[PDB]
Amino acid sequence: SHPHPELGRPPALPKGGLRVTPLGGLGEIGRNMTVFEYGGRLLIVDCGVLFPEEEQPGIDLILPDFTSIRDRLDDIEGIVLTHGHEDHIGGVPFLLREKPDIPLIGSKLTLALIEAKLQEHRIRPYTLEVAEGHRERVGPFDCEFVAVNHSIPDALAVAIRTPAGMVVHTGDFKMDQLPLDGRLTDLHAFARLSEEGIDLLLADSTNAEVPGFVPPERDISNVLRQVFANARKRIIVASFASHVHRIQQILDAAHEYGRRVAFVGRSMVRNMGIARDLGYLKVPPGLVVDVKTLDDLPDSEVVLVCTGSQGEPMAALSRMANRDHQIRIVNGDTVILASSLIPGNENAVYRVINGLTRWGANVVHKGNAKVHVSGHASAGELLYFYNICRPKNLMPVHGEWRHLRANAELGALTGVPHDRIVIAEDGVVVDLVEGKAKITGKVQAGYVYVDGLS
RNA sequence: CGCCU
Ligand SMILES: [Zn+2]
Ligand SMILES: [Zn+2]
Repeated sequence: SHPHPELGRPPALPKGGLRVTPLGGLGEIGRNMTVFEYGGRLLIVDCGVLFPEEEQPGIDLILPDFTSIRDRLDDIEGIVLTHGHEDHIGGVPFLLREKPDIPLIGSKLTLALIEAKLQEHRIRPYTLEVAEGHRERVGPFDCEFVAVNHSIPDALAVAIRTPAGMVVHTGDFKMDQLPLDGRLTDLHAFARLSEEGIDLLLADSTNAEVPGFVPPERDISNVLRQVFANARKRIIVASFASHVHRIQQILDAAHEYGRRVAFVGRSMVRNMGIARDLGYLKVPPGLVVDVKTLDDLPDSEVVLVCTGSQGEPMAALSRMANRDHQIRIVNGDTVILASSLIPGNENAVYRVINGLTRWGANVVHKGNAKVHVSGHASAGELLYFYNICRPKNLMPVHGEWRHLRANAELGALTGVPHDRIVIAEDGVVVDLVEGKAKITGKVQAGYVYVDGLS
């Protein structure tokens, strides 16, 4: 039930067929990249990086292998960016380095983030900003964009129409029914699409092993308020620099309890800068201040929103825990790790927590408080979703093998036929011919290591 | 289940 060990190169793509090829995100979560082919032309959905398990000198980032598209960069009609996370957009500078006039298609915030990253590489891309509801033709690919709710604002699924049929790519999504910005995952859109006919659905598998439903983000507010209410000294909150809604809730609590907020960390400052700038983050006047002024403030009036929720040794939280930061942890400080614990980072995270605890901090985290909810649909949501989309072929994407198999089983339960559910690996080539999806070959899709110069 | 600088 896996791809055949020796799959040759794929045959010619039949006239009228579509060819889908995950170059990343399958078997190992990250460096997500999917290549769509129709009539010799290529559409790329996401191009991200993957963060290495260790691996110290000479290995900063891991990219998708561009081998199967490098000899045909001229065929690429565009790169669609479903949302602004690094394992979806982090690879773009290394792809554009090889052909800089490939157009980036994406939401406003998505584009602003990727443009910020590209600036550091001296690259200015051609872009096409889209919003939910926009429909646009990109070479042979007719792209309609659909709102999805998630850990970052402004994320899109995309429905791609060709004469091979309609392919829906969900990007990353969950289904919060009470999102901070009122922006729901557009089930109306999906239902309409489903009545037109969804021939191949590529769906987020990240949380498919998890039963039930993701608690709504707004529940976190309660916990934050409890923590804030009982915190007699400074509060330090760590989160991913892109989690705008999370941070929104931290400012909300800060305001409620008469505290001032300062952002610490390059990424955090940059991103909250962009989010605030474009209206995604709503900040009441007088709340946010420079970190330098925090010295002048009483402890009980101070909230630091900083960086390094995954124990990244160069980030704020870690250096604080290692007594190597301008900010010095003291007995009585409250630290909240308002984040996930990505598998593999347990050593680093726990080391940070132990350091913090050692210096006298009370540390709130997902292990002792409900201060984080997943960004991805659980088994419950996925069932809701499959019952609305009713895909005719299903490809689980974005997960380790256990995740994909889970997602596959859910699809099965909703009535997707087993022979129409295809589990792929990086480099496995799926052809949508005559409305059926079949594994037809595989291409080179190993790992590629980069130091910023590759 | 996405870094960080
Ligand atoms: Zn994401
Ligand atoms: Zn992702």
